[PDB]
Amino acid sequence: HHWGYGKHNGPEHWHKDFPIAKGERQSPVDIDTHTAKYDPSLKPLSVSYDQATSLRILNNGHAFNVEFDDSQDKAVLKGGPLDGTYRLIQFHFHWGSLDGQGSEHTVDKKKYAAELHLVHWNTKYGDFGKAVQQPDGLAVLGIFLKVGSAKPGLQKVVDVLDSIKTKGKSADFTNFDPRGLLPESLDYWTYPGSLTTPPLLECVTWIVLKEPISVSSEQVLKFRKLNFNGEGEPEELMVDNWRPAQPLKNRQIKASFK
Ligand SMILES: NS(=O)(=O)c1ccc(Nc2ncnc(Cl)c2[N+](=O)[O-])cc1
Ligand SMILES: [Zn+2]
Repeated sequence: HHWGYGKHNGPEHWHKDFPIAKGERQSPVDIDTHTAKYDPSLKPLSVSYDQATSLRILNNGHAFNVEFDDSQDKAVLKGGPLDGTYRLIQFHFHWGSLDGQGSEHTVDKKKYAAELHLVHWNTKYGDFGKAVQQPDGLAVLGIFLKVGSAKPGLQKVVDVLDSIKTKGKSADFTNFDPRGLLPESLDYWTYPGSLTTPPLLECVTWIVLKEPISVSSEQVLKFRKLNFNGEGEPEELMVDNWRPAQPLKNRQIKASFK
């Protein structure tokens, strides 16, 4: 009976195995755009993905991860609200059973169809496992998806999904360029938060882009054909794998833009 997204094991049950679920800096949150203060001391975000080396893609029974070789100084995030240098390790998405829901962060209570999380760890901690034990260990770049025009840079991911339908399947996935998933503008909101799945560690500087990317109805439909279950088990569609907004408590969301 491990955690997941259903009635019996979904977000509202997680605190029993993971008591930090009811912590002081949990994610995601609603971003109230009127209350986020513009901070002229914030820097432009620096996203340097030209040398990113993807290795594999994995269905882990909760989402799919595109994993990167983070053994060398390649794909890094810096500037913005960050001190120092954070190295890309993986990305994944959260999405809905319908276009009206699926994101984890919301914007003035608006839910997007999906949300992409590019996950990076602070190089001052040597690796991801050590980094997740620190309050400034991770920087997650969140990008909203809406349904409209197709995103050509996503199609390579969409096409491999039918090869990792069920929990525990993986496939080599080299030469994928995550620059093709970024919107034009790097305007963002930032706040201190946590992982949005167990173990729900309070180790993340969240950077949430204001500009969503558009994906087609056919692309998001293929996300929804994934399975939470493993091969030879009764089919449970991988949909609604998002955590709802959590209490903001004693936090300020900052805006990089007027
Ligand atoms: N949804 S989120 O907040 O972006 C988020 C949530 C959980 C994780 N967990 C991990 N991510 C990468 N590798 C490992 Cl090895 C783990 N892990 O902890 O298993 C990463 C990102
Ligand atoms: Zn995530």
